[PDB]
Amino acid sequence: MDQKILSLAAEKTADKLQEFLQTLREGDLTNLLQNQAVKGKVAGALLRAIFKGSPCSEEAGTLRRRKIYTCCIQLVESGDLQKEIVSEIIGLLMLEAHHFPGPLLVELANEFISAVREGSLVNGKSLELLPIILTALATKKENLAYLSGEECKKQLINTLCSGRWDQQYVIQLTSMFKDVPLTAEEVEFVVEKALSMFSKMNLQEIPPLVYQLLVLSSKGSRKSVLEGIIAFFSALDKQHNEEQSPSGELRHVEGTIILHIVFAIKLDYELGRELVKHLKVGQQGDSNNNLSPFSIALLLSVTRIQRFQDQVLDLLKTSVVKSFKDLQLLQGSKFLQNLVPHRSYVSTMILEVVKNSVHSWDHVTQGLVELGFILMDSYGPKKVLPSLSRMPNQHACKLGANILLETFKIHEMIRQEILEQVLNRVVTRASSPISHFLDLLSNIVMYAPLVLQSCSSKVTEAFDYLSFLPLQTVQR
Amino acid sequence: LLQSTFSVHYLVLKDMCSSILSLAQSLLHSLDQSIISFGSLLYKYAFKFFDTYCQQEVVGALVTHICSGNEAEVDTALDVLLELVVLNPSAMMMNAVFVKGILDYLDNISPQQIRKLFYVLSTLAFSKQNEASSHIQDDMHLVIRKQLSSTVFKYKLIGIIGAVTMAGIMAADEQCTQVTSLLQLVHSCSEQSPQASALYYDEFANLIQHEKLDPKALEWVGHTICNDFQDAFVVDSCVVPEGDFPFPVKALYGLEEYDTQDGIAINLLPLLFSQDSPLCLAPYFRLLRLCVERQHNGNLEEIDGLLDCPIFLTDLEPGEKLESMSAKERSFMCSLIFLTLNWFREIVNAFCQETSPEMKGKVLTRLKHIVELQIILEKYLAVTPDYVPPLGNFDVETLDITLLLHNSHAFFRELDIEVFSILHCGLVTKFILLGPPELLFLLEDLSQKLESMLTFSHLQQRSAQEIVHCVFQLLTPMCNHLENIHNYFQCLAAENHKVQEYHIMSSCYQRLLQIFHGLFAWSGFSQPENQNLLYSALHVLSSRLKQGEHSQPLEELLSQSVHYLQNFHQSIPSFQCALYLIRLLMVILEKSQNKEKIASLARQFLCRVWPSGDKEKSNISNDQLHALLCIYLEHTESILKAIEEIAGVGVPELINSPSSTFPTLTRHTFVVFFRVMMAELEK
Repeated sequence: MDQKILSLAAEKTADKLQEFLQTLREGDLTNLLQNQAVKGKVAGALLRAIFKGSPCSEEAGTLRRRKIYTCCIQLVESGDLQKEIVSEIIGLLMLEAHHFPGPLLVELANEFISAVREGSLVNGKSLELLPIILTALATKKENLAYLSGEECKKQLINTLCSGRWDQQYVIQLTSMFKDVPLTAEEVEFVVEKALSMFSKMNLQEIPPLVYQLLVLSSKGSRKSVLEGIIAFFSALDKQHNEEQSPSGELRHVEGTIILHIVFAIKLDYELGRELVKHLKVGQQGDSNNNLSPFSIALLLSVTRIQRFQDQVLDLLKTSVVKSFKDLQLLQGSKFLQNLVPHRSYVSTMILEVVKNSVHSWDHVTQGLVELGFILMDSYGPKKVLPSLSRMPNQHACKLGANILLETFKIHEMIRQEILEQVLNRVVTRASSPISHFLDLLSNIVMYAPLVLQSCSSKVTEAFDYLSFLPLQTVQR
Repeated sequence: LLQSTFSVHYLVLKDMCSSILSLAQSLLHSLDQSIISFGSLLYKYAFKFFDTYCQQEVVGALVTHICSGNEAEVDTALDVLLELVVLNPSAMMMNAVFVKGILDYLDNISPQQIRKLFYVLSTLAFSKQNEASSHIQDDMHLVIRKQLSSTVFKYKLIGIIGAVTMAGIMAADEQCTQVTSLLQLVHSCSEQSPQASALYYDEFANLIQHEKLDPKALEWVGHTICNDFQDAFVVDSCVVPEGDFPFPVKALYGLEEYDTQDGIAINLLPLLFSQDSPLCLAPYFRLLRLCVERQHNGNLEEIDGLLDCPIFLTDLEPGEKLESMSAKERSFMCSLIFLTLNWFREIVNAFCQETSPEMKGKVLTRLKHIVELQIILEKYLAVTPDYVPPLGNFDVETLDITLLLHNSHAFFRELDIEVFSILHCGLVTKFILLGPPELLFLLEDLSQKLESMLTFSHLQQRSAQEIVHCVFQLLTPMCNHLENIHNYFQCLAAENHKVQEYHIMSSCYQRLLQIFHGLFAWSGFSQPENQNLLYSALHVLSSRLKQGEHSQPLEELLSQSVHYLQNFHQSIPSFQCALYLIRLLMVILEKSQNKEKIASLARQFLCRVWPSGDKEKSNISNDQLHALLCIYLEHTESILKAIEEIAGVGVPELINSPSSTFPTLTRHTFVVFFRVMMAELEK
């Protein structure tokens, strides 16, 4: 039945193939079903023959093309073919999907929406046709009536994103929109829906979704996406804390969301700045409730970006001072205690970061250490060589210390770098008061000295400087 | 330094990777290619000698560099990528994952960069052991699919190039199924677009010649390509084609050794007019030629009808009668001569390697046809200096965009280098008793070739060293004969003293000397490895006076070479050739006492008559004189005494000639002489 179509297709166009095309009027379905049963390349050959034989200047071919479109779209998913013929089918349809008027492509997109909403699209490879159709509608300056093709595209995509997405096919739906030429509002609706979806998904299917969101965010919508991911994970952490009043899953999620946002910010030096501005506490004097165990985990992984290191750390430092100024003022003062609801303080958040940190969070901890030593370096004592200089400095330094001890309990690979950094500030200075450092060191060591017979050399080289040290230093 | 650093002190440095890269990122972001190359070496050895973690950080950083990127940085980074994969693919394979995620970002990248990028990714992909992760293969198929499926040529080209390039890589028969499906889809997509079909054919042709692999998939396609060519353009030879042309359309510029009442003719003007397919004819024939040469091993018994074939053309004649009617027809004529020239250049590309003497004669007849149509075309472009047909070459120029000097190089089909095997044929001097114009064409081409390359797709994929290596064979010991015949011509042209034969041979001499200058002023002779090829060249040029002096000392070869070369200064008919001869002698004598020869020779050129034809004195234009006098006055033994000589001859310009006792010294050229004089006085 095929070889005659090949032979009529071999020589010439729109003379014989059209006239044979008006012989076999019905069942393109059985043809392609037996064809995929035998061999897909024969089906590709037939498809080329029909599409060249049924041009879209004439209108009879268009309905055969429409029916074969519905046929192949359903069979590529429901009919389990071989991968390669599937690919050839879709490549072909994608290619010939240009030559059309508006309303035929409009009804194809309506078929896709109405399928993907309710029709369990068993795989979903057919949705790859969807963007090209809308692409054609963007470029089809043949006027429709229902309007421009782009306005039909607006309506259709709005109806798609407002309509229900299946839980398993938001990745594919989103990955399709990487390519469609979206304006601000379109991509805003896209991300609004995609963010909406998170809650109704397995946790292990959140990391890649976010990934695709951010490579999409690079079009328009960064502030929205990040505020969103912050919001969702903050709520997860709060839920977990109130239920505790799972860690392995929640943690590996937050800890790979952050990796993925970091990667994007390397690839995009502006994502970071909008992140920080959105999250900057020091707007006037005010502590914002954007900041969170996750909000902070993210920053301390970000701090290993060269461009932001300084700026992130300086933000954190100033935020922590502000924290303590606030807390001092509150505690001295009942008038404020009556009014304000007790918000967690940044100190506490960071420490809590450290507990969650325990598992698998090398990228956060390596920022932590730097942070803490910045705290100690900055707010070690100086004024002997009061309220304002003591408590939010003492507590800053001893925050440093608390951090680095807590980490030194559990993160056994940033030992010898706490240790070496401690010693580095021990030995040479002897001019700036260094009381806090030995106190720290004492706690550190007492807690597990057995972990310094794994980092021992670092001690014996400070013994060579023991001759040169002031006396209180050495005994202690 | 860095080499020995990382080769000896690795055991130290391994500890301190982080620092290296916090450096290397800072190095590339700046300019100054030597900086950026240093950063490259950092990344390379960093990945070479350290551990895994470092390797990962390397690749990640490179990804960052590409993606965020600007052009220099990008390119370097891609080169580095290539280095990393060719150095250690096995290690690179497990970090291929981050490499793949680049493809999410293509908005920024240029098609050249894209070519390298897909090369890398595919070359990594079809390692045999990581078909487990054929993932990347599928995603690349996906992105190919999406780009090809676009109206926008900017995307079309990307998809095309990616697909073809991928296909070349996998062909070191499921592979055959993939490549066939791929290329058939590409062919179908490109069928719509003339500037896209051309790119497909051209890029596919060059890519196929370069890879030289998967011949089966090539035996598959050639059976399609021969048929589509011989049905698409080849028509029965009817001297009048169908179509209402305001032009007497014949089967013009036939060789006429074939039967005039024949089958195979090629329809051109009705195709380009019905378009306003024929734009693809040159590259498509190129593709057919390459495929049949790969199949039949250089056997062109099927095609040689095409070297003989007449072309269905209008009368492309010097249309001084068709003057002052500028319209869509003048673009038609300029484009038609453009297309027929591209066609003939592709024919001479095709049949130059073939050694049958009848075919060589046919090629020479095509060469004279070419030069005739070239002079007609540059005249037609002199008629209207704005009718440019924008049809560039595709490696760089087409992505760059999307009069006679533009077309000669960039617009026309670029010839091979084996085409200069044609200049073997001896000169037959029509005045005194391979013609003069068929050699003028090749030399004018070869000049633009070596100037472009040493100081253009097909040439530029070959290194400079191999290019100069093969030009050393196909110029010097074969163009010496033509040089000597030219010496004998111009000796009689000097002895007697019609215009056009002397003017053409003068321009041939000028071009020959410019070729020698470009050849020997190659900056790859500063490197110590390349001096043997120069040593062979000067052995040849010394052997042009006397033979027997084999394995000579260097300064002896210089002395013999310059002793041969100087004595052409009496045969030089114009000034450009003199300037190029003196600078040639400079750059050959720069290897060595020598000051005196150049000084002596420049004075001879300044003392010479130089017959004052108007165009002849226009070739003694002010900047040329300025350059020559700066050469003379700088290279002389004593600058001040030379200035006293010039200020002893520059003052009698007023008294006698209202043209002096030291000619090429008038009041017009006095300005430049004065300026260079005071400039060299300052120096």
